[PDB]
Formats: sequence, structure tokens, C-alpha cells
Amino acid sequence: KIGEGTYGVVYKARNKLTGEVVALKKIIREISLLKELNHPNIVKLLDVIHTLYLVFEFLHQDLKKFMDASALTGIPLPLIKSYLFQLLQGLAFCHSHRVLHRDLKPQNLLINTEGAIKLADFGLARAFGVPVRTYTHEVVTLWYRAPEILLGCKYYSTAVDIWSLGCIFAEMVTRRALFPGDSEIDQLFRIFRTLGTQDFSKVVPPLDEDGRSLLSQMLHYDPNKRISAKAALAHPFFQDVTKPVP
Amino acid sequence: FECLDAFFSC
Ligand SMILES: *CC(=O)Nc1ccc(NC(=O)C*)cc1
Repeated sequence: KIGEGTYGVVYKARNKLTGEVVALKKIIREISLLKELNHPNIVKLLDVIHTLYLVFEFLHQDLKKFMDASALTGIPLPLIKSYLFQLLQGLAFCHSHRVLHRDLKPQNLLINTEGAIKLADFGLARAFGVPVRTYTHEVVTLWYRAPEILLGCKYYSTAVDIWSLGCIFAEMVTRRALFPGDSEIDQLFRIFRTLGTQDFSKVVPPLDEDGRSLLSQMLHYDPNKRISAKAALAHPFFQDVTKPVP
Repeated sequence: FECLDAFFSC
């Protein structure tokens, strides 16, 4: 079927009884312990079999296709805040379990009609690492990678994911990509030309001051000084998004 | 939610 996600091809050839309806993707095995993770903002891994087959919860439509359809109409600010809040919830859950994505981009942010947004393809940044363009036929989007991975710094941390979630954030406000680079060196040049003037006034105009503060904190070039999902959830940007638990 | 309605019904 339709599907081409980051590391393999996703579709639905079989099904198995009881109206299973899943997404099945073809591409150590500690990704089998990702089956034990449960969070409303994470696409649940149902099963995994090496012969390898991943079977994810089927959600069509991803944040990229939504932003593409919402290109001219834009996205309501409460919906942007809700998506960013849910993605930060998922990132905090994954980082508390020492699980990185290391290559977030809007194509692995699945959405449903209920309004929920879930992180997909997560924690498998070891099955052929993170994609890189070695051949001229390969594409590989670099628009959302943290500068430390772009350079080639070998030590990756949770701070990379935040950086990605930062870029996507700005994108949802402009449905124009923040750092649309076409090589590693051009990506670094764009990043450090933007960051080296930086309140994010001209680059994300429609975003209020709380939003620009949260964005600049999510887009610190230094990964050790980049904001965490925990601290970002406590940002005054989410003052009207936070609601008690019952 | 109206934005979602329109997008998913598209
Ligand atoms: C696809 C279509 O016919 N209409 C459509 C899709 C998406 C959106 N996006 C928002 O409203 C934010 C509008 C209209």
C-alpha cells in the first residue's frame, strides 16, 4: 500500500482475524521492549518479528500532510498549542525511558480525527542508525536535524529531539520550513545565520512572546543548554492549555 | 476541531 517512512515501507498486505487493522512495516532487538511502552501520544508497537516486521497501530494522515493541506488556511493557534503540548508529553515519556527518536520530522507525527497526535518510528534509530545521503539518488531531509548531528558529533542526546520539535513548531506557525537546507553545510549555515543576529520576531511573526521564548529555548545551538520536555511543558506558553487531571 | 473536520473530510 501507501507508505515510505524513514527506514522502510509501511502498508497492509495481511490483516488476521477480528478486524485487526494495523500498519505493517518492512525494513540489539531492544526494540522488542518498545512494545511495553504505553502513552496516548505514542503510536503503540503491537508486535515485532525478525526473519524484520514491525506492526504499528494504523493511523493514516501525518502532520506533514495536514500542514500541506493547511498551507494557505493556516492552523488555529489552540490546535498548534495542543499538538505541541501532546508532542512534548510524548517526548517527556520517551526520554524518561531513555528512548530517542533522533530523526523526528512531520512525516512520523500521526494524527487522528479525535485531535490526538502520536510519535511514530520512535526508538528505532539503531536499525540502520539515522538516514544520511550517501548517493545522489537518496533524498534525506535535513531540515529538522540538530546541529550536533549535522556536524557529526557522535554523542546524541535527548536534546536533538527537542530541536526537531522546535523546527516543526515554527513550521506549524508558518507552514514554511524554518531551516530548509539542501546539504549539511548549508543547513548549519542557515541555522547559525538565523540564530546569530535573536527573538524570532521576523522569522515567526504570528507567534506571541511566550511562543517565541519557548521556541528560542527549544532551538538553543548548545544541546546541553537546550530546554527539556519537562521544562517546556511548564512554559507560560501552555498556560491556557494546561487542565487538571481528574 | 473545525480545521480537522475539514481536513479529514477532504
Ligand atoms: C482538503 C479540503 O478540501 N479542505 C481543507 C483541508 C484542510 C484544511 N485545513 C484547515 O482548515 C486548518 C482546510 C480545508
